[PDB]
Amino acid sequence: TRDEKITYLRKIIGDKGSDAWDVAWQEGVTPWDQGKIQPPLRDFIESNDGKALVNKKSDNARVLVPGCGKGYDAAYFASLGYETLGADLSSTAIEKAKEFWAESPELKSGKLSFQTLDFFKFEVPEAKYDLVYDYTFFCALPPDLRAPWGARMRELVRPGGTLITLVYPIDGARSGGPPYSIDVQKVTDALQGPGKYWTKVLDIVPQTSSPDHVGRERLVVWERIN
Ligand SMILES: Nc1ncnc2c1ncn2[C@@H]1O[C@H](CSCC[C@H](N)C(=O)O)[C@@H](O)[C@H]1O
Ligand SMILES: Cc1cc(C)c(S(=O)(=O)O)c(C)c1
Repeated sequence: TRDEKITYLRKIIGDKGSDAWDVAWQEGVTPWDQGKIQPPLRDFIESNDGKALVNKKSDNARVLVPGCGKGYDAAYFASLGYETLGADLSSTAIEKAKEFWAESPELKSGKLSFQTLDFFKFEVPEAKYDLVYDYTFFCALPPDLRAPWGARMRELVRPGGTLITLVYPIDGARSGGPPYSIDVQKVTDALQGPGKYWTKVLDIVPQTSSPDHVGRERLVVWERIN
């Protein structure tokens, strides 16, 4: 049962820390994997507020998708014409992502790119990213990692760039391990260490949530300011 898979996942993470992730991937305990992007992402992009960003897209607009897993989101942004990097801690995940998207034109062209990278450790390219998409990443991090997460986000997103955060699961007081209950407030506190580094341009309830996501998810768009 999936409740067992979560319980086991919390065990490995308690024992092996961040290394538990590649373990979980190769052992096949991946109860988060949904096979596809979350509908809110597509709807936002196809919406007019989102169309604004994609027409602002420069020739080499770069997208980072941290904790990308099998990389559905990365592959989505690549299909929009963005040079896109999907990065997961787990080389298994990165291998399973290259299989899953093996037939993607963007994988062949290089637009889409999957790499085993530690979000906290890798070398932020000097150009920085025009767009970062965080889904089921922030909520995977133990609470003591949210400030580094926000700190990293500040260096990763070029000024005037965009950070999209599908904030999920908004589950209230639930004290469980991964996935942690989060809310916009917890994201805001991490990102701004009010108004210091980001502008929250857009904070909405998606009209198109997955059914198990309904009432537990908000899409928030953040602009990087100097
Ligand atoms: N420091 C870190 N850097 C990069 N990826 C990490 C990471 N810590 C955990 N992860 C990865 O984030 C994922 C947690 S769940 C995968 C969720 C994925 N975004 C999806 O929509 O399916 C795991 O794949 C885990 O390996
Ligand atoms: C990191 C992580 C882990 C789990 C178990 C889940 S899920 O069970 O709610 O699908 C999600 C969404 C993210």
